[PDB]
Amino acid sequence: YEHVTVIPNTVGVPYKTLVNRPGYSPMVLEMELQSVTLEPTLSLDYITCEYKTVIPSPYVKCCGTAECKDKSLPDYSCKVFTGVYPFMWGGAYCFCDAENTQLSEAHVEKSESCKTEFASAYRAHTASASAKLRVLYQGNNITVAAYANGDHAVTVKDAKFVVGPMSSAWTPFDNKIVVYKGDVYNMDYPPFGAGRPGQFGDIQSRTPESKDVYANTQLVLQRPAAGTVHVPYSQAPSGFKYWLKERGASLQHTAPFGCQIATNPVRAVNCAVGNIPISIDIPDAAFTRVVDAPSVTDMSCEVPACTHSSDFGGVAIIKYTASKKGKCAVHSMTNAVTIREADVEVEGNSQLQISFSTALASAEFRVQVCSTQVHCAAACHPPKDHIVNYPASHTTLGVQDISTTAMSWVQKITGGVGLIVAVAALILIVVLCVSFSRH
Amino acid sequence: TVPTEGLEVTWGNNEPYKYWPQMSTNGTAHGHPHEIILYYYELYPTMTVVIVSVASFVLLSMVGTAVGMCVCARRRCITPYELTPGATVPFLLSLLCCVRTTKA
Ligand SMILES: *[C@@H]1O[C@H](CO)[C@@H](O)[C@H](O)[C@H]1NC(C)=O
Repeated sequence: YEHVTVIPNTVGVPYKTLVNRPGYSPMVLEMELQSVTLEPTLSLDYITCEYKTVIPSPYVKCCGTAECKDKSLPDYSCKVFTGVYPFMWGGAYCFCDAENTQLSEAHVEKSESCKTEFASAYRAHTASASAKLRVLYQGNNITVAAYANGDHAVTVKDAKFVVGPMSSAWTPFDNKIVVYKGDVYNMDYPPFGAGRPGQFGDIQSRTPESKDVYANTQLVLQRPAAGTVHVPYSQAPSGFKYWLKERGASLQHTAPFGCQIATNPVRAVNCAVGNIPISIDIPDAAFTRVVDAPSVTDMSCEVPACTHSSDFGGVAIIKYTASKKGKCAVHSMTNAVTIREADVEVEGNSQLQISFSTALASAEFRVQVCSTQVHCAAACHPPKDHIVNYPASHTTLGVQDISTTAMSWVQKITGGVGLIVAVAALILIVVLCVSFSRH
Repeated sequence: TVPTEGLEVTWGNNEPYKYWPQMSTNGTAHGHPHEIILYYYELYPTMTVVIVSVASFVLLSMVGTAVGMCVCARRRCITPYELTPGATVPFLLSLLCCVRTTKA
């Protein structure tokens, strides 16, 4: 047998789905979402890290002049100066008072630290869904894992489960993302080869190991301090290290629906959006012919007390009489109320208790068991607490709601005098019809 | 202030705490004194209560057209009179009292 259902995309909220098959006892299964993982694409746009500035020993000269020869290196720069008269510990370096010259040059390269610490920019666009389910089958909890895209089919305990596809294509991610060691950020990185100094992307590297790099750091030299031998540099401050200082809030806090985000691999998990379709092919072995199930008769219901709450605040006692000892499923056919229990053993002329959750001020509903219906009417009361920690979406109430006793009040209010006014209009128009024929 | 859909707070490096609303108050209650306005305010505030406002104005509208029919019946009943030359209703205005029953 094949059964298809749909459930809200929520985690930790048990769901009852009643599959019925003529000629056999109908059975209701409990399905729970352990977690749902969304794996986005991974197109590594590039990486970046802190840079090291290499400035070899400056070239000094006397009574002669140096010269700049271009170097095919990133952001390589050079300069010359004249008239410098450096002094060392033992005295002047050389005699030429002003005929001397100084040549300096520098460049910037990647740091070995990049091999361990860095920030990587990807252009992830799409994603795939995988999920974990817990199912109450034959009186035991069973775990299943499958891709929640409507394609993956999984066989367990002789039954075939298919999940997905996700109703909503929404994702918390973005086309372009930047990832640190364990943090993710939605942020539009500058295009490769156009890094703006002092900002993210100031140095661009294709890979942590690729020797080729790109840089933009305005490396300008300056005239050295008089009387000293040294190289000054106007090295641009590293925007990469700085961006780590102003990273801002991570996406695990800014993600709508709070989809928890992990790494290695990067996934977004546990966000409630849309719903999921599930198709279950269940072999008939689990199915039991109706004759096998014990009968039921003399059904009475009572509610000693009930309390509409996020928990199972409602308790109902039912008196039942059955043919023989045996298991029997229990369900509520009204979505406004949910029942924690799935089935129960029935011996005969006995009673039982059931714990349920509702949201109506007055709970008036039918309950199905052993292919029989029993009414239940009660007046719940508001609990004391206004907010709770654990989640509970079972007790969902639409705009339609039970006015309870006040229902009668509005039923009494609905009475109007339109009938009498129409009667008066008819009477006047007829007594006029003596003179009013067809106008 | 919690929203109807829940709110989560992260404190330091400790695991975040989740709070989502439950029903508001016990102040509302069903009984001989209506006390339902509190029901429909505490639960679904501003909803199912402005609905009562629209119900109010529409019921005012039906009663308004009812008094309209009253005046229409008044004019319709006096019109066949329209000060007839006979000027007599011993069995209608003396009994039905439709309009200006002071006279006849
Ligand atoms: C299934 O999970 C529930 C959750 O609390 C647990 O109480 C029960 O013992 C588990 N096993 C069953 C229902 O067979």
